Amino acid sequence: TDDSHDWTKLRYMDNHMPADAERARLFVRTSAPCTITGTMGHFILARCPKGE
Amino acid sequence: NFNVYKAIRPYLAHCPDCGEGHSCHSPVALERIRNEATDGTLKIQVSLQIGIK
Repeated sequence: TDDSHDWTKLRYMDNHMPADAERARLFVRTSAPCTITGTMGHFILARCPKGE
Repeated sequence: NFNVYKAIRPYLAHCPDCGEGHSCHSPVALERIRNEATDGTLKIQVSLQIGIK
């Protein structure tokens, strides 16, 4: 939230003010859990298995 | 019995895929997967040594 680059944290909108959260609990899934190779800003890189 | 494991230790070995589509030497190296049992049980050989510290 304080505009500091911390690779272990992420911020999100809660009501009207941004709030921090733990990056280690960010997950992506397609039909099985995927692997998040890289993250930055709004964008995520994931190597997901086949799914719909 | 685990007395046979007193003289031996785990090791590192090559791995075709370390979870990201790249090759890195891993403490878990998949040596040989044998599925000879007819009920689907797998016996897996890995570089670790489980049950002994």
